[PDB]
Amino acid sequence: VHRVWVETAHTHGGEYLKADLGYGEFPELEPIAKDRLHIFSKPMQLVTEKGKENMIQRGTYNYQYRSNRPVKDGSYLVTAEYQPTFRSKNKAGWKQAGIKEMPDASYCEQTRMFGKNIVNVGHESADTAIITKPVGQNLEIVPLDNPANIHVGERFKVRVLFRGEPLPNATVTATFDGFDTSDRSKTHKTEAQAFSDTTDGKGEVDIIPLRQGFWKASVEYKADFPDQSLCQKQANYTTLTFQIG
Amino acid sequence: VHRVWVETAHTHGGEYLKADLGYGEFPELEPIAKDRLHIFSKPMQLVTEKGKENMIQRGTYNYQYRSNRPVKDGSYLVTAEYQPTFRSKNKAGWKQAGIKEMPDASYCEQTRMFGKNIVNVGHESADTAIITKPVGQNLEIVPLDNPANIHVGERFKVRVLFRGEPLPNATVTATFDGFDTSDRSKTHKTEAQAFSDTTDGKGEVDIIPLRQGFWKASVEYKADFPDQSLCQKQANYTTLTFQIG
Repeated sequence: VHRVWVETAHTHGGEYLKADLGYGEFPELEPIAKDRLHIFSKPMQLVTEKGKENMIQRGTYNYQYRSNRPVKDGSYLVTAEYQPTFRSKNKAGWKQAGIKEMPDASYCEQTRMFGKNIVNVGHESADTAIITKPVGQNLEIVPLDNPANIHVGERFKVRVLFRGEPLPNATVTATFDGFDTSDRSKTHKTEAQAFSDTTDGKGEVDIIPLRQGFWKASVEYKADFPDQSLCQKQANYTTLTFQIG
Repeated sequence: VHRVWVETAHTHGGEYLKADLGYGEFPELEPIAKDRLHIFSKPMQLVTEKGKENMIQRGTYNYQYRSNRPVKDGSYLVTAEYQPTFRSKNKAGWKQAGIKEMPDASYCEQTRMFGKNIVNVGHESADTAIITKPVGQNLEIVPLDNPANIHVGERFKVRVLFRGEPLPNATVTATFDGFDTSDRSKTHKTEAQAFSDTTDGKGEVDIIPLRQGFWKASVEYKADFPDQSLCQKQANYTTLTFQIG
């Protein structure tokens, strides 16, 4: 089970911003496989007050991205996208539903994944103007506060958007690096979550971090593909990474 | 959204085991309303070495139960059941945002709920003979260890059974008393969770508690009703309550 998240090395004001593209099992960065490079055909983007700008894939591994010019103190976003892919799917094999699950009617599903990282370059920077504005991700977690102001046990309010509208009753979960230490040699074991809750009518939910560290929140939404004459289903997996304390 | 859980008072060897059927929103115990009495037509049960025995409904409120005899030191189970109720649902057009809508047709759904509490009577009591054996709940969480042996940040392994068989890929969440405290009655939603994961092929999952206190783990499963000539769907909500630290 491969998922997209974003990681940023701690930067000092006036340096190049370094980010990593998060493709696999969090939090272990892995090189993008040869048979998967077409999926990440567009580079990771840095969002500042000037807007969005692309980043340059350079480093010892092909998941490392750098800003072209250094960054001044502030609170910025780093965004990655799994470009839409298409796959065939059947349905069968449930515990006690029924053996004949619409007996092999195959359908098309479009998979899209997104990742957003809140990066505070200045160690004193906790601004909200940039990080609280949506960047247009089909499924998006928009922070309503800066993580630098959230202590352990406090509430970090985020909003879930699907196709530009708030998504109510959406399950958003959260984990951190070091919570679950079990190997990726047990079949496709997606990591345990240290938090889970559903969004309200405004698409908002308070993440309550019980530990400090590098946190990843995530939400997935499966829906009908807009143009049914091309494809039937659409799956979206979105993550938001941030530092607590 | 009323759910079923079980609470037990701290018990020493030689006194009666006092327990509480919680029907509503964890962790607030409430009296079973007049129109809900038929649902809990059977008393809560105490499970010990000699097996399952009925508890006696004594107390100021109708959710309070007492063991028939004073209990000795050990590790026992207290089980409660929301008996099967039938209702009509039609999904005529409802509730939002991702798929088109509406295969308009009314159907029967059976609802059953279960709660189980691991009660360690007497300090140093951390036995596993009784609490690790299934009791026959249609959807059941069976602990594979005694929670007394589990410290904060460690792994408490449980197994999920549906109709006597392990249930893979089932979502088990976990929260504790005091994790989320607000919202008198506005929308009376389901509260935030401090843990969430999915069961493996053996139906097993490790709960990782980050805080001491009174914990509730929850799992739900919706499937087809066995005899389709009488009813179509079955919804099961199951809870396991335990102390950590």
